[PDB]
Amino acid sequence: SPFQCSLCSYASRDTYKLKRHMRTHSGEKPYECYICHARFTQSGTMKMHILQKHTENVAKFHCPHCDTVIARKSDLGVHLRKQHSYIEQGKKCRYCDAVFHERYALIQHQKSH
DNA sequence: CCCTGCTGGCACC
DNA sequence: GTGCCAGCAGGGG
Ligand SMILES: [Zn+2]
Ligand SMILES: [Zn+2]
Ligand SMILES: [Zn+2]
Ligand SMILES: [Zn+2]
Ligand SMILES: [Zn+2]
Repeated sequence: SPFQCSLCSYASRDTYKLKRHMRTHSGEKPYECYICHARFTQSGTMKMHILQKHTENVAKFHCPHCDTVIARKSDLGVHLRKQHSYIEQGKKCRYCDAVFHERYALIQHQKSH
């Protein structure tokens, strides 16, 4: 990684990667949504914007361990890691003595009180 | 450079 | 308290 950034410690082997990184410092947003004229730093981010808001018949992602539906697959990963990650020694209920080894089931029981 | 997944601020009303 | 959102960089090539 010979290409070194001038304003921070980021470095890369490709010129495209540094040109893209420089947008974080310059605040440049060269991509614009042709419907609401919203600006974005990267083109892939713009495609996700058009899909999630302006595109009809979108296929969201359903969680396998509960009934929550999520629009983005990456946000489903956050859900799985945050809500359904196993807890070796479960956390006690705030009200009663019930114990749960997954965060989602713990909150759903506390809301039942 | 397109595709992909991760990150943290922030509506939620 | 968490999904939504744009920001963001790595991988492959
Ligand atoms: Zn930099
Ligand atoms: Zn738009
Ligand atoms: Zn779930
Ligand atoms: Zn309880
Ligand atoms: Zn479980």
